[PDB]
Amino acid sequence: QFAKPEDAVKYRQSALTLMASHFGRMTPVVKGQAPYDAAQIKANVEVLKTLSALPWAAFGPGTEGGDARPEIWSDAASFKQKQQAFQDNIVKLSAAADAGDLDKLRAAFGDVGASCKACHDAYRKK
Amino acid sequence: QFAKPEDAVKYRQSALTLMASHFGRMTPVVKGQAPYDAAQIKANVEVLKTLSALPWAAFGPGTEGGDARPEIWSDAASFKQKQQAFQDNIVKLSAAADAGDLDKLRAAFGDVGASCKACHDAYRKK
Ligand code: HEC
Ligand code: HEC
Repeated sequence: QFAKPEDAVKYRQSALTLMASHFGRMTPVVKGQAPYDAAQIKANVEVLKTLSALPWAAFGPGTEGGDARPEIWSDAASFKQKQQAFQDNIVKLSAAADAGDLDKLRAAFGDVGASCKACHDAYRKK
Repeated sequence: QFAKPEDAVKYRQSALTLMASHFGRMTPVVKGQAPYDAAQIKANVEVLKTLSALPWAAFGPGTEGGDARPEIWSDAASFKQKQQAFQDNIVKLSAAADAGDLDKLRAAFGDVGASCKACHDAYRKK
């Protein structure tokens, strides 16, 4: 859906910005600094689930640019590992949010965050 | 969820970028220049439905900035008109896509696009 590589870059940066906001806005809740409303978090994690499937299709071959490392493309199966592990941790976060279980939520949130960091460290330019 | 007004600006710009890509990527399909796969479009419109609910919460009071006109805030009921009319046209687009009806899709797509343009003309800075 992208006329030029720059359009893919702009899309994935926006998608990642929006994932990051829907993830990070739960940090006060996980920490107990903001109240836990199970319905609120269930709805937010449903939004995060949708968003977390979006960036990856905008790293199609030849879309080097932005802060993406070239190894995303040359190591395609490994980059796919990291994205798929991140989404299966999103599945676990959805299960926790759907269950309305704050302890399960905290644990799953931490797993997701670790998976963000793992891909970051390997595939985002310094 | 925004520490500073700039964060709300960045969020809504990203959300609008992503809406725009999920809307605009169907233009070749509507025009018949690309094939119509009903399941493909149903799934894409489900993504667009989620995205089209997101920008509005990031124009919270005092978030003047970006290309947003101040009248968004001073005319809150009217800006809410435009966003709500845009979403009820998204509901009609979802119905068309769920029905797998290319004629219904084309008509609903045109209605959505008109609603994008209406808010643009009133509330985006030139
Ligand atoms: C690889 C499988 C990734 C996972 C999982 C996550 N991110 Fe990431 N992110 C990744 C790349 C390769 C890039 C660079 C994209 C580019 O072309 O520039 C990024 C970028 C971000 C950004 C900045 C986006 C921007 O506006 O430029 C943010 C804020 C970000 N990523 C956050 C983030 C979070 C919070 C994640 C888990 C919820 C996460 N990312 C996962 C690669 C990957
Ligand atoms: C008001 C109810 C709007 C509707 C409906 C749509 N858009 Fe819009 N859009 C609106 C504003 C006020 C702004 C400026 C936001 C800011 O603070 O800068 C925008 C911006 C865009 C952008 C640019 C985003 C960016 O990266 O800076 C695009 C590409 C865009 N809008 C497209 C668009 C489309 C395709 C719409 C219908 C599917 C649509 N917008 C609706 C206000 C409103």
